Amino acid sequence: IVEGSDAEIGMSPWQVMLFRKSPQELLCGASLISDRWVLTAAHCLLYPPWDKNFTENDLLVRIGKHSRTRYERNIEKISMLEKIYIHPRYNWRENLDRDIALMKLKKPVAFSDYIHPVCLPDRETAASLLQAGYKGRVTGWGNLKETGQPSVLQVVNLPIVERPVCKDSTRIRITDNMFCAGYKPDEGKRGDACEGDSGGPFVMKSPFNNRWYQMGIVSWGEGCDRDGKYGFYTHVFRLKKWIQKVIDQFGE
Amino acid sequence: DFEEIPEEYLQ
Amino acid sequence: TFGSGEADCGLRPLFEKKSLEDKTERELLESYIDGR
Ligand SMILES: N=C(N)c1ccc2[nH]c(Cc3nc4ccccc4[nH]3)nc2c1
Ligand code: NA
Ligand SMILES: [Zn+2]
Repeated sequence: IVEGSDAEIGMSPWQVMLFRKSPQELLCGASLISDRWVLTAAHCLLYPPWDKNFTENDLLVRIGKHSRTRYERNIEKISMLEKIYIHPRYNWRENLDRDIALMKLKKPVAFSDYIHPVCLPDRETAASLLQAGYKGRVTGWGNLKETGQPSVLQVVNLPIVERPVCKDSTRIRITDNMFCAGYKPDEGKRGDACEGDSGGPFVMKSPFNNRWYQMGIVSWGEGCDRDGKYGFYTHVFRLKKWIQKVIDQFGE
Repeated sequence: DFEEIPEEYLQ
Repeated sequence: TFGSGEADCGLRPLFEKKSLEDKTERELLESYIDGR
């Protein structure tokens, strides 16, 4: 996260860390939506241009963290994966359209003051909060500058941007399954997700029922916090029926 | 940079 | 897990559940043309 600040303890109890077994490194961020399912970005697991194709056996999920490199004994929980599900139409060949994946944990995790799931938005919440100008929050243990790793989880609140401005900031083809956020060069405020933050949550707090909803997943950007550019996120509501389907077809 | 995590999570 | 979440989803143990706010959530609610 670039130009973000340290989070507070228990601020994002749904933040998850995808951790590689060997070498032992942070791979991406992810979020906890139930006691058995984690949501992340599919390019964190599969990206053939760089020969990336992780399997169950290659990852570990760490829940309840704050510090990036420490094993927070008695606070965090480490789980193993049972199955990984990538959207069948995830497009890694062109624009990372439908960049979403679900992971089923080997065993249910127990909630605590540091572990609690986030809500997935329903048509109406999506309709009232995903408006240009409204701010969301992104968290992660990713890089602090384009080219610089934090010791604690970082947070930054960014405004959602109008689709035409999103489209006119890049040469990549934008689809309806994505949205962008960030400040205009003009607004004199900065911030962005960056390498290492991928897979994590973009959330908004409903002013109607006070709950936090995960509206997007950190997907891509061109550099980190460059002026005239924005970060793109998977549109979770637009891919929610897929989510429901694998969950009730394979578990809960 | 990562601290070691307990062996039982690798198996 | 599904629509609108889980049941107790989105309500943080250390904040909503104790009626405590974090330092920047105001910024968010204020951009939804002000909350409450
Ligand atoms: N500025 C942004 N909002 C931004 C977000 C996410 C991202 N992701 C990448 C490429 C990228 N994705 C990965 C995944 C796993 C290991 C390395 C890696 N590099 N660039 C960006 C940029
Ligand atoms: Na920018
Ligand atoms: Zn990424």
